[PDB]
Amino acid sequence: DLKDLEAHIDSANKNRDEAIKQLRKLQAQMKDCMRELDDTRASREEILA
Amino acid sequence: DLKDLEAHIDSANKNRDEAIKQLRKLQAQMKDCMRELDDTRASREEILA
Repeated sequence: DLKDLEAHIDSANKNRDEAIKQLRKLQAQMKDCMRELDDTRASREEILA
Repeated sequence: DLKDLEAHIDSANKNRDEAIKQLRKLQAQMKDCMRELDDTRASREEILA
Protein backbone atom coordinates (compact mmCIF):
# COMPACT_ATOMS: atom_id res chain seq x y z
CA ASP A 1 0.00 0.00 0.00
CA LEU A 2 2.87 2.38 0.75
CA LYS A 3 4.45 1.64 -2.63
CA ASP A 4 0.98 1.76 -4.22
CA LEU A 5 0.33 5.20 -2.74
CA GLU A 6 3.91 6.19 -3.61
CA ALA A 7 3.32 5.15 -7.23
CA HIS A 8 -0.10 6.82 -7.06
CA ILE A 9 1.62 10.02 -5.93
CA ASP A 10 3.73 9.90 -9.09
CA SER A 11 0.59 9.31 -11.16
CA ALA A 12 -1.20 12.13 -9.32
CA ASN A 13 1.79 14.42 -9.84
CA LYS A 14 2.12 13.20 -13.43
CA ASN A 15 -1.60 13.79 -14.01
CA ARG A 16 -1.23 17.28 -12.53
CA ASP A 17 1.64 17.89 -14.97
CA GLU A 18 -0.66 16.99 -17.87
CA ALA A 19 -3.20 19.60 -16.76
CA ILE A 20 -0.36 22.02 -15.99
CA LYS A 21 1.30 21.27 -19.33
CA GLN A 22 -1.96 22.00 -21.16
CA LEU A 23 -2.39 25.19 -19.11
CA ARG A 24 1.11 26.31 -20.11
CA LYS A 25 0.41 25.60 -23.79
CA LEU A 26 -3.13 26.96 -23.54
CA GLN A 27 -1.82 30.09 -21.80
CA ALA A 28 0.71 30.72 -24.57
CA GLN A 29 -1.94 29.97 -27.20
CA MET A 30 -4.56 32.05 -25.38
CA LYS A 31 -2.14 34.97 -25.00
CA ASP A 32 -1.28 34.78 -28.71
CA CYS A 33 -4.97 34.64 -29.62
CA MET A 34 -5.83 37.35 -27.09
CA ARG A 35 -2.98 39.57 -28.30
CA GLU A 36 -3.88 38.96 -31.95
CA LEU A 37 -7.57 39.50 -31.18
CA ASP A 38 -6.63 42.84 -29.59
CA ASP A 39 -4.55 44.09 -32.53
CA THR A 40 -6.85 42.52 -35.12
CA ARG A 41 -10.04 43.93 -33.58
CA ALA A 42 -8.21 47.26 -33.25
CA SER A 43 -6.66 47.07 -36.75
CA ARG A 44 -9.08 44.95 -38.79
CA GLU A 45 -12.05 46.98 -37.55
CA GLU A 46 -10.11 50.09 -38.59
CA ILE A 47 -8.65 48.76 -41.85
CA LEU A 48 -11.98 47.19 -42.85
CA ALA A 49 -13.76 50.45 -42.01
CA ASP B 1 3.80 7.38 6.23
CA LEU B 2 0.80 5.90 4.40
CA LYS B 3 -1.45 8.58 5.87
CA ASP B 4 1.18 11.18 4.98
CA LEU B 5 1.12 9.93 1.38
CA GLU B 6 -2.62 10.64 1.29
CA ALA B 7 -1.88 14.28 2.11
CA HIS B 8 0.58 14.42 -0.79
CA ILE B 9 -2.02 12.86 -3.09
CA ASP B 10 -4.62 15.36 -1.86
CA SER B 11 -2.14 18.24 -2.13
CA ALA B 12 -0.98 17.05 -5.55
CA ASN B 13 -4.58 16.57 -6.70
CA LYS B 14 -5.49 19.95 -5.19
CA ASN B 15 -2.73 21.63 -7.19
CA ARG B 16 -3.95 19.89 -10.35
CA ASP B 17 -7.49 21.09 -9.63
CA GLU B 18 -6.26 24.68 -9.35
CA ALA B 19 -4.46 24.42 -12.70
CA ILE B 20 -7.49 22.70 -14.23
CA LYS B 21 -9.78 25.42 -12.87
CA GLN B 22 -7.56 28.17 -14.27
CA LEU B 23 -7.06 26.23 -17.51
CA ARG B 24 -10.83 25.81 -17.87
CA LYS B 25 -11.35 29.58 -17.65
CA LEU B 26 -8.39 30.19 -19.99
CA GLN B 27 -9.26 27.40 -22.44
CA ALA B 28 -12.70 28.95 -22.96
CA GLN B 29 -11.15 32.36 -23.66
CA MET B 30 -8.76 30.82 -26.20
CA LYS B 31 -11.63 29.30 -28.19
CA ASP B 32 -13.51 32.61 -28.01
CA CYS B 33 -10.55 34.46 -29.52
CA MET B 34 -10.29 31.89 -32.33
CA ARG B 35 -13.94 32.49 -33.22
CA GLU B 36 -13.37 36.24 -33.52
CA LEU B 37 -10.17 35.65 -35.50
CA ASP B 38 -11.93 33.23 -37.85
CA ASP B 39 -14.80 35.67 -38.42
CA THR B 40 -12.27 38.48 -38.94
CA ARG B 41 -10.13 36.33 -41.26
CA ALA B 42 -12.94 35.85 -43.78
CA SER B 43 -14.05 39.46 -43.35
CA ARG B 44 -10.55 40.95 -43.57
CA GLU B 45 -9.86 38.69 -46.57
CA GLU B 46 -13.14 39.69 -48.27
CA ILE B 47 -13.88 43.18 -46.91
CA LEU B 48 -10.36 44.30 -47.84
CA ALA B 49 -10.94 43.00 -51.37
